[PDB]
Amino acid sequence: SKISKVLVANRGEIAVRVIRAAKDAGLASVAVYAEPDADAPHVRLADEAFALGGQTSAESYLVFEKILDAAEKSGANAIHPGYGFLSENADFAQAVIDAGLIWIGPSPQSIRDLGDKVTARHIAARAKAPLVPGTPDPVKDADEVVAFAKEHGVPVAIKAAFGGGGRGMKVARTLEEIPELFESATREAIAAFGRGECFVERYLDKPRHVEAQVIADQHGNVVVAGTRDCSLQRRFQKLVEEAPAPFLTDAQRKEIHESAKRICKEAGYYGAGTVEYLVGQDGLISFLEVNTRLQVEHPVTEETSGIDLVRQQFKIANGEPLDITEDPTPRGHSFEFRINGEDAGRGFLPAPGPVTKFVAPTGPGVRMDSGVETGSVIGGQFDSMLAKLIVTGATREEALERSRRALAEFTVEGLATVIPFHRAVVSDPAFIGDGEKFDVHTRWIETEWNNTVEPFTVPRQTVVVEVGGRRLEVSLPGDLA
Amino acid sequence: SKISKVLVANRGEIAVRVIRAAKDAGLASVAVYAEPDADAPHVRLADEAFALGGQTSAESYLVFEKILDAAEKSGANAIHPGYGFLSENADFAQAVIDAGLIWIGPSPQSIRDLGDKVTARHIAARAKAPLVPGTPDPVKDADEVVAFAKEHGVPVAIKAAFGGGGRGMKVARTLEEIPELFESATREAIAAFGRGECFVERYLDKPRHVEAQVIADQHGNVVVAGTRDCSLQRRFQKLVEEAPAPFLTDAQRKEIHESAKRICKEAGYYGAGTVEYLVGQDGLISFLEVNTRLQVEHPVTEETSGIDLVRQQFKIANGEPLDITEDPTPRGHSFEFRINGEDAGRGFLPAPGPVTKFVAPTGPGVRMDSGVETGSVIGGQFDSMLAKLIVTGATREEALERSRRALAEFTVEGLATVIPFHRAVVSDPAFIGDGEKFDVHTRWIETEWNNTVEPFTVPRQTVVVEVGGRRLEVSLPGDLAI
Repeated sequence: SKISKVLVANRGEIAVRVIRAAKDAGLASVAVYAEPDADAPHVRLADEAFALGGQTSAESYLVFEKILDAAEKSGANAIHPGYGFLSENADFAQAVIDAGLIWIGPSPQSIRDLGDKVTARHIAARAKAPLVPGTPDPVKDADEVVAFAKEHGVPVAIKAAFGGGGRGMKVARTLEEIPELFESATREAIAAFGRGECFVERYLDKPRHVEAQVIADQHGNVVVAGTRDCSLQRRFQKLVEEAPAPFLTDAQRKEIHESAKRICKEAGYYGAGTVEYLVGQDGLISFLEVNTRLQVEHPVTEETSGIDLVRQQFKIANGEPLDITEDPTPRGHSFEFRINGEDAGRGFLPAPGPVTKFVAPTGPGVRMDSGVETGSVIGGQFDSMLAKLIVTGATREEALERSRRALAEFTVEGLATVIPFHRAVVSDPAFIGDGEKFDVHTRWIETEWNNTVEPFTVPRQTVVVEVGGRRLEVSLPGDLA
Repeated sequence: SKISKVLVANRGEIAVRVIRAAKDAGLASVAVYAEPDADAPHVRLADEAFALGGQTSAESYLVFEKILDAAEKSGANAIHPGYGFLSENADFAQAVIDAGLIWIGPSPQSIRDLGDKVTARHIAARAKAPLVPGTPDPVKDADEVVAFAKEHGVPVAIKAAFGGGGRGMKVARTLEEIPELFESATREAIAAFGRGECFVERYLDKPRHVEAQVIADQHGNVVVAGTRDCSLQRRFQKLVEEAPAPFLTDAQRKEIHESAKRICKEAGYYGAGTVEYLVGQDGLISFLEVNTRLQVEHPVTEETSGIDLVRQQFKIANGEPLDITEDPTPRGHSFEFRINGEDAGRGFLPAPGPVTKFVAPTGPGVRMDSGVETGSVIGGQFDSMLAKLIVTGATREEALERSRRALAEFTVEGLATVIPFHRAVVSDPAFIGDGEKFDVHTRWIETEWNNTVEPFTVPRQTVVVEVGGRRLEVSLPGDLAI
């Protein structure tokens, strides 16, 4: 009738964040591990861990019953998807009801609508959220795209409605691209998402990205923890983010903080998930995405507002009311740099290998949350992420000064990492903001920066045992002799 | 005056702190190092650093001519003294000022007028702060303690007249006893410092030690950046710290603020500072002692109020004021703990050594200072202290909930740590709280509490075994038959 043991269905950098929040909450806290990670810190930090096995995502985390058996064998009443693998799967979200489990996530039906960026964008307009207005109709055929390309004008997005991870994000810049990019995005969408939907809207010339985090309770209250900027991206992947809102007006800020509640309440929502927007080069704003999950870059919420979002989710699972109610007025500034195994000398190409040391700085203003530990080995079969570096001060440039010390101390040994680029954007003239304006935007990375970096130069065995008529599997090092 | 290259004339904890704070400001920073601590992170991080050729603090950091030769050979222009070696013998500051370097702090006279602990009461009374009764002169002879205790009734504490990193202390219960413990403390006193004086101010049954974290300005601004409570004490020494004072109303907190503003203005104080207080279980408050070079617990007092607590001195040297001009309100709650190499389960018998394992705290609500890294070795005559853990939440209990994981991930090996004891007090029903009160006080843990720690000081084989898909760690003798 209450939460007492909880399964954190995820690895690494979110895994230790959630398992730590469960340890602080005093819950029985359980992890799940793929075979290559059998020595990883994220598989060691939990109280209990269960094997998914296999070496690839299709063999491992994309497989459901391994979690449901870990649920039965632990007795865990509740599963938290974490992010990415399981947080919006409508069949798993009812399989948990067949299994008789609590669901830590969005409403099982609303998953069908919140994922459709057409009718969800109708909902955003209905909620009066900021938008570039685009077309109300999915593309009936390409000549409706050519009509929009004539009347509303190029550049026209041909972006997939169920796209993510940088997939299907494509834009046609000239009329010659429109047909072939619509075609190849359709041929992409039917492969990547099982569905053809994409929609037409004005592509913004030089936007930034901005987000907030939203929290509610089943009793019906809703509060918002903070607004933050995510502008550094490559191949549409996120590289660096900054918080609190550096440059928006109080009108736009207040709209973000109230519309977060509105787009909860009008959906009947009571969960969490980062809300995402872009800022135009002139200070226009457009809505973009209800990221209906924890992004790993949430943790500046503890330094600004104290809220444990996972513990508020536990309070919601208990049906407890919200406590943190009055404005946690934000102070200082913070950046998060994502630490990845990638060679900045050769276009940030990822590389496998061991890490001999992973230097997190010390002192005031610096925090680090990681899923990788000193002596790890890295490979591209899972996410390339290693850790999150969160660094903060009394002002944006003071946080960059503590960064200029901290990241020049921050070092990784044995493998390639992005720290050189983070140092560069910490130092070169374009990114320096005056306190109420800066010039940088998306696609700044593609051509507006200049790169100078030099590149980085036995099995297990199974023994079966029978116990009174049970078959039991036991796994052993192929090493005792 | 306007800084251009800073030398920090001290070892350990404060050198890493100053070098990082200076590199945050973008200021060139210089270190001097002894033979057994030349590998510390501060000497590594300093832009230039120079050898003393000594082994104990006496052959290494305590020599002025060697420090000034290093300051020449480095080209330093501004001096930071750090803490814990030369911080009270102000004739070192006389040597610095005679050498013409900039001083990153309050002037020599502002030190001398408060260097004897006798005069702390004098200027607290000039400020008309709340204060404990006591004589203005020190103990002149063994009849004074008896004459005072005759009617300012027993028991009586006996304190050293001089403060800092090492001073004598005793307590005597009735008139017949006091001279023996006075003369034994006097023999240690005359071994510690060049003046023979002791100081008396009765006794308290429930003394909490409390302080104001204070900043003051040559432009006459004051910012009381926070308040703290030290109620866990052992052998009359401090152990653990917090960012607010708990369980006190505004009518109590005002006394901690408003006595410090008056003394700072009449002493002409400038920059960051501190004022100590003694406080009771019953919520009495009185002034104790000013602190001008602080016990170093900067991060929470910085990060609650949004001020860099060193760079304001660089601004004042350039002649700029403090950025805050009105009293802050403590925002959230935070804890600080210092970990030492002591066999807590044996009575805290010291044991420094190698930090053969030293595993970083990470994640939500935590910060970390360390002077040392895995594979370093402690010099055989330094103090037992190692590193600091910093923790935060909205309130006490949330910061202790966080500490119960954060201090358990802080694996350290090769030398002792107080980690198990900090885990205990992080959990103890007396030191935790729902918010209204706590019972702990300076004599409580030593005269009444139960210390249950297991202290620090054929091979075993270790294997990972998994049953039913459940992971386990297993270890067994490495020398078994069969």
